[PDB]
Amino acid sequence: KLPPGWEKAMSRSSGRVYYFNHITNASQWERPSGEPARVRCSHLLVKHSQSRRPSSWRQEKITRTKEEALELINGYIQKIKSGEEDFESLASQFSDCSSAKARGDLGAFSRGQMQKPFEDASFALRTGEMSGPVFTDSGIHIILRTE
Ligand SMILES: O[C@@H]1C[C@@H]2[C@@H]3C[C@H](O)[C@H]4[C@@H]3C[C@@H]2[C@H]41
Repeated sequence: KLPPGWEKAMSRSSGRVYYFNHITNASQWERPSGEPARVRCSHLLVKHSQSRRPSSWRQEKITRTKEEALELINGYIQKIKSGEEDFESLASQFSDCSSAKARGDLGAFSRGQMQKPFEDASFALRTGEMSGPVFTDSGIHIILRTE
């Protein structure tokens, strides 16, 4: 009886129930609250050596493994969720996307424009919500739905 995409789960380390969204890879403790023509998102991309284009403004030759990229993503998610860092700050500094220079903002978009896992996560996010790691041919994304 959750907004589709959501399932109940159990913390392995604490035993407390939590909720996990298999479209956004978001996870949270509270029972989730519960589509538009367009959404607006920012993202932080970490590329890896199997990215469609393993290069970025940060690195001419991206050589980190997918596993290493996921660990970087996971670390950014932790710092964002703790408030130690802001999403926009980490995107500006560390996103392997040209959108880093705009704090990760991609602007508004419809279905059919973005890579499908990105599109599905973006449209499943609530306004203001952040994704977990989202995988595309570009790399691994943290997605923030801003509108
Ligand atoms: O090894 C790691 C790297 C990432 C993707 C490749 C695959 O093999 C799985 C999938 C989700 C993680 C894990």
